[PDB]
Amino acid sequence: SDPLLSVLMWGVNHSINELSHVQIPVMLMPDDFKAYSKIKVDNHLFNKENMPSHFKFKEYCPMVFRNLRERFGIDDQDFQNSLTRSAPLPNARFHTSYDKRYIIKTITSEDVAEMHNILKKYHQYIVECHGITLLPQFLGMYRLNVDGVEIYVIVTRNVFSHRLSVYRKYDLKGSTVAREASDKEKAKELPTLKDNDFINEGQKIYIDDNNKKVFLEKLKKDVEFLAQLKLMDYSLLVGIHDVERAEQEGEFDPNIDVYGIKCHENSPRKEVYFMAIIDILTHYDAKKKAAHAATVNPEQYSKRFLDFIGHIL
Amino acid sequence: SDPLLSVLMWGVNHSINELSHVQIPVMLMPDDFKAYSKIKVDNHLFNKENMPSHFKFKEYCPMVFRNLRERFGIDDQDFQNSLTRSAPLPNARFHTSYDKRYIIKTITSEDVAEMHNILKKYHQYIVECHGITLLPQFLGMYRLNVDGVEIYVIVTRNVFSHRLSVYRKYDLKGSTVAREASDKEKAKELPTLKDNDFINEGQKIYIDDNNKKVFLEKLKKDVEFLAQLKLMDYSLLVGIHDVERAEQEGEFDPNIDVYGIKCHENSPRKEVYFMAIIDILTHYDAKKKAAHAATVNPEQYSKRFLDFIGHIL
Ligand SMILES: Nc1ncnc2c1ncn2[C@@H]1O[C@H](COP(=O)(O)OP(=O)(O)NP(=O)(O)O)[C@@H](O)[C@H]1O
Ligand SMILES: Nc1ncnc2c1ncn2[C@@H]1O[C@H](COP(=O)(O)OP(=O)(O)NP(=O)(O)O)[C@@H](O)[C@H]1O
Ligand SMILES: [Mn+2]
Ligand SMILES: [Mn+2]
Ligand SMILES: [Mn+2]
Ligand SMILES: [Mn+2]
Repeated sequence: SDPLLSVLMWGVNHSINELSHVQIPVMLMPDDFKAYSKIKVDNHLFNKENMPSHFKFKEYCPMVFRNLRERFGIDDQDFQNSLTRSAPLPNARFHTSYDKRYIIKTITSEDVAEMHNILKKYHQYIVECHGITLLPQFLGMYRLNVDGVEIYVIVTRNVFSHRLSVYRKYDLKGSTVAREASDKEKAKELPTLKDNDFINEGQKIYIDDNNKKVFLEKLKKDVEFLAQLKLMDYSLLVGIHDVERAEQEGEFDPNIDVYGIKCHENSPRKEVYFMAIIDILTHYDAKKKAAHAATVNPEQYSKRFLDFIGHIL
Repeated sequence: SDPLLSVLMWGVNHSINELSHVQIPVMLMPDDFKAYSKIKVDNHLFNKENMPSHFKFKEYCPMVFRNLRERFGIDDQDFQNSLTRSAPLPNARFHTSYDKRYIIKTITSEDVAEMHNILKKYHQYIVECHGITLLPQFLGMYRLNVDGVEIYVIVTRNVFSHRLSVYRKYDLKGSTVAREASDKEKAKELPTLKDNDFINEGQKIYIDDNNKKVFLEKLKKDVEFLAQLKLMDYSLLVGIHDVERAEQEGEFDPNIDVYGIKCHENSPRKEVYFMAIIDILTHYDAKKKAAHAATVNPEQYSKRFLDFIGHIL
């Protein structure tokens, strides 16, 4: 029904099948970070029901993202199934894989240029921390062309659980400038609440001391890495699963819901938290271009961010 | 090892997989005979070991050939396996599928234009006779491009058995002009003998009266159809399996070895014959172009052919 979506599914399927025939070495070479594969399909008076008649599909750095998927505990055949067995659902357009494991976000060519710019350092950071990080997990990046329409997509891991539902959702930046959800926003079903809502509504996260220390430790290293790359406008995405409210209408596989953290035993309510960094691809200069056409530097953003999060936990 | 061969395997695999998702109706529409699918692949700094980095694959009239394959008793998944599980072996270049079921012949763009010209009438002839014919069975036609090299291929059914070996092979035209294998030819392992060899060496085909009548009946209708289309230079390909000689170093599946005919009970030797028409795509005018650059019309060729074959049986 959405032809760009069908091209995406077809393309991911194609990409994973091609890779299944490649010998995967333990290491990446420098050219792997400059690599791509392009397919251009032209059907004349054929197969009109399933696909657009004319489309292109490009995959950036196939070997790097295959390496990353395995590092993030993701098997290629599973990834293929999640994205192609049934269509992704809509919810920058966002889609969620049918099994809720992956997020598919539509991005700009500028974002793509920035992903390329950091991809090597990102990969090496992922190696150093053995894949244990709150950073977005970049799993695939593609360019889709359907009859004059060109779009770029990136695939990442869902911060939230593929099983346990989230009834409350926050997007935190820790800005000295006031951030708040608008009144039209709060009227949404699962609204994206922000820094002021959290500060004002006295939201508490009830996790024990060991879980808190571990989390903030990860968070520190991740955010420094981001600062170092002059990246900003990223958030801590926080999801709360209410085990009680879920029974009205509660444990997780930590190898799938990798961001889950159980509340401690004295929590007023049975809760599971899902917390991770999102939206890192805006470079300082790219934010300035959107502030010109339509104090707050990378390092400051970094400090404000860690201050706020250290406070809210 | 042969990059054109790898593209062919990759392309057939791709084509059959795409078709597996198409709804196949009982009928073909006129546009199906003008249809094609094209794929162009560009790999930059990727997948260098398995495929050329730049290639194109085109399939002519995918729906027609899918229809023909089923009419000829061939399942698409089996066809795919036969052509892609292991490489075709060489033997106009000819290859044989690894399981000896199919012949893959390299043809000219002129041949391709002629196949398109007759494809509708051919299909309708195949419908009328319910697939019971000595004509070549056209199963797929493709264009391959690998770095400046463009080639066209047609896939047909092997005349000979996929199991039982052939120790003697004839190529008969029935020309009033003398046809003979040369002395350098007879020195080949499995030589392609011709009209004079057969007449001179008193070769006999020992088949009973019912088998002979049925065969010549089919042959008559097939050759008239060919004459009608002004086609010529085609042969009766005759293969002889010696059951005795085969035991030194004998029955067949008639649903796979569709051209097999057992000898009668009084045959001097246990023999199985494999006989069918081959090489039909030379149009009268196309033969004249190769007679100019480097009596014998279509109807005469037709008469000479049926006279000779009626004589040899
Ligand atoms: N990895 C993820 N898992 C689950 N939900 C996500 C994820 N990424 C984004 N979302 C949801 O999508 C919303 C917007 O994500 P984001 O990537 O910040 O979009 P954006 O268009 O870049 N917004 P902006 O901050 O204006 O640039 C978030 O608040 C989440 O509700
Ligand atoms: N369908 C088939 N099954 C088995 N063997 C075949 C088949 N088609 C061709 N061959 C073999 O390949 C040889 C040449 O086939 P043919 O298609 O006549 O080639 P060609 O290059 O068109 N020859 P020409 O007659 O000079 O145009 C035959 O004599 C057979 O030995
Ligand atoms: Mn954001
Ligand atoms: Mn953003
Ligand atoms: Mn011939
Ligand atoms: Mn020929």
